[PDB]
Amino acid sequence: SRKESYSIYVYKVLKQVHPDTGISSKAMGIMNSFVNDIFERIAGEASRLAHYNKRSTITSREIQTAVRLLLPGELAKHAVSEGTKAVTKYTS
Amino acid sequence: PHRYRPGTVALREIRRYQKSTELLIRKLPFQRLVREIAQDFKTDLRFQSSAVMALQEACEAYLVGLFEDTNLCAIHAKRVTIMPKDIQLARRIRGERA
Amino acid sequence: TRSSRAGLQFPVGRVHRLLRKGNYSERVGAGAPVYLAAVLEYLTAEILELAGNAARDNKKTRIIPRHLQLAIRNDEELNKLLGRVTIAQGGVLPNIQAVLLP
Amino acid sequence: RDNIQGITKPAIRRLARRGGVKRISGLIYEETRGVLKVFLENVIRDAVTYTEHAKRKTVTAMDVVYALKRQGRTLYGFG
Amino acid sequence: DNIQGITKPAIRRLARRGGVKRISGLIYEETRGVLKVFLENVIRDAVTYTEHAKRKTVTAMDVVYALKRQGRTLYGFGG
Amino acid sequence: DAAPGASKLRAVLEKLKLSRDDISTAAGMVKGVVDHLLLRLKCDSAFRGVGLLNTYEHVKISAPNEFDVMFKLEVPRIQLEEYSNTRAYYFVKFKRNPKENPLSQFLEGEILSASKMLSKFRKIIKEEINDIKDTDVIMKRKRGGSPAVTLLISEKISVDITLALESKSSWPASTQEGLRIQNWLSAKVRKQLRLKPFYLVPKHAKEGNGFQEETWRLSFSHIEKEILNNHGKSKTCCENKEEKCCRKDCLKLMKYLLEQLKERFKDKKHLDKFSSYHVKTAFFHVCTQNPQDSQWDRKDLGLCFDNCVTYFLQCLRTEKLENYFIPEFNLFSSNLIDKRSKEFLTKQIEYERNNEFPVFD
Repeated sequence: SRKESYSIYVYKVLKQVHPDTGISSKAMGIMNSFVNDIFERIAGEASRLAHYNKRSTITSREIQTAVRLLLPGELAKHAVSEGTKAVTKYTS
Repeated sequence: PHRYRPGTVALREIRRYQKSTELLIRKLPFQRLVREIAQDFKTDLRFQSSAVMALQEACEAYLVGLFEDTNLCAIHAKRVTIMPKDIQLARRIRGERA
Repeated sequence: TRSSRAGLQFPVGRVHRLLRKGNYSERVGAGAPVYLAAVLEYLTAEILELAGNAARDNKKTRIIPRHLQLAIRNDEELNKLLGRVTIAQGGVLPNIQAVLLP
Repeated sequence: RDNIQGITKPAIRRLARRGGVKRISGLIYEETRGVLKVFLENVIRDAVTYTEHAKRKTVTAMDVVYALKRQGRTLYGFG
Repeated sequence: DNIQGITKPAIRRLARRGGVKRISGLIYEETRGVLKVFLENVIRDAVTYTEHAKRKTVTAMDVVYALKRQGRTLYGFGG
Repeated sequence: DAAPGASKLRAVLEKLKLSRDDISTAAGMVKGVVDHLLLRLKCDSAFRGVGLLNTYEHVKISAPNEFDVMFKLEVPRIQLEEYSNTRAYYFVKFKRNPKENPLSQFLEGEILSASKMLSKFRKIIKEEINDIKDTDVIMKRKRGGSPAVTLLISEKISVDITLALESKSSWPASTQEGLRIQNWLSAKVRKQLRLKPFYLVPKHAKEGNGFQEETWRLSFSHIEKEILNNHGKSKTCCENKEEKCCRKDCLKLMKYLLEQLKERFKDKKHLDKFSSYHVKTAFFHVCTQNPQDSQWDRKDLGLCFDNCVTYFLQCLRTEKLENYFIPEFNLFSSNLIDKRSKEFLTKQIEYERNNEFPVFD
């Protein structure tokens, strides 16, 4: 069968940040479960938020407010800035 | 007899075990305890070994956080020696005993 | 690909499939998995940045969960994010109380 | 019985030294042993519930991970 | 100001509801600080909910969801 | 052709020892001034993280009475913005910091203002060196479009203090293909020196009209000192008496020759262009060209000195001196260094080369 992991994507982000640094398989398991956890938290809070306004369509604004609610202050501000930049680059 | 003061070896053990990361509880008695309690719940449950390892990780990190809060309680009471009333206080504040 | 089209590293298509499969809502907007993959990319980048910096500080070139533990627990805002979370194979912070010292 | 006694005195002392504890009372050990037994009773109750729901006979790591997920004591590294 | 509007005997009434027999004179300023931090967090998340609804009137239910995601669940106002 | 005489080159090395015989009083004077100034930086709350990086850095070996004392400063992690594709001038942006260290409180906007840092640094120095008793330390002119902060310790001890930021982060992307000590020392030593922190010093982009720009160029002094302490392919080079090489010898020969040319032909408006850091980088590329300790032997003292002269003249004629750490950065660019200045230095080094070097006595 096949597994669904974020291992090569974590490795690509690692080569973007620390280009000649290794990472163990247990640390990759940490980061896989971490990305699944953060994806689960943000998708759940976007689902709750869209349910609060009775909207059946999760949008990027929903994800933005989910980041603002869940993630603490300055890191959330930086992350909202990065996400907004990436969405505007995707629209072009 | 080259005897240290009663705090010095404690301090080097604190430096060592905060430096270390391995499992401090011995694996097989922990496995016996887990199999005992699960046999009490549902008889003849086979275990994934990584599940036992995850249980041991959760238990050791939970007890280390509990001992940090216990040490804060004992230092808070103008003492240096922990007592089980410190543990009862910490779990009562966390909400496990109340 | 949409990851190349958004200039991102995380697979936006896989996030879109998981939003369809995970039943968070019926309809999923198009900018939502783009935004979400961006937020995941920023969080992963900052945490791996702190972990690699701690690994250089401990002169290790391979990231082990000890460095992840130290990186998360040394950032107070990430500690505020992940205070409940246990990292396996992590240890704790080097933290000696000032009443213990001579 | 007595497998709970397998949690030794110097193991609790090693956990205390990792916890930064200088001195340890003699009654700390049975208290810690009971608290760990209670914590394990909770987690293994949840894990047996997940396993019996899965119609399986083998407890797996993911069941323990979801047990700790609903505990709030979230663990990574096993999914 | 309004942090002084949190008065000394109101904190003393809250402590007497909590059951405190004796209160130091420095408790009050620290209680003002803790109360200010807690309201900064709760009003931060509630105003975030309010900005999401494209509204300028903070409802009760937004405060309920903010307190819910902090883990301090309040019943009886909406949800 | 003929190599310069190894007895003559060892006589120049003996003259260099005679040049560096005057350490023991100037080191005490600069240690006293550094001690008092470091024990008055600790009075300031806004600079409680400053420090002395431990590299006594004789950049000027022909006259060891002038010092260039570098100070370190432990900074948070920094997002770097390259300026104008110059490949060496970067902007310092503190990426994210929750602790709110006071350097960020001093900063303007998002780019750390180098002019503001050097201004208040000069302000604190001028203010605190007055307080020094029985050691006449005065504020010398800050002119010349350089780090400056010239301090004279009471008799020709010109100390040019330059505080340097030290980021312990990962190396920037333009520093990737550099550090070519793989076939010279090892790839493992390369990777272990890659694990060491990098440094930040200011210079505004001096390209014609650029004035007081907030750019930041990378320093590499500590790695160069550490490879001067370990320079042989064999790890016991200049340590046991079978592997006496000429790397340190010929490097001091080249740097002394360049600084004697810059001292003699010091007429104004031409000197600012050249430094012995250029000669040291060209010497590291000679070490890339000559990797073996057999190709740096004592009988090859004149041959390796000749190879260093010819490769530095290659870098002067072909106008290409890549940094040993950044392959995409020529230090011999046509705007930092004038073309008549390149012709003049090429002419003087060829002049001294083709007449058996009469400067050596």
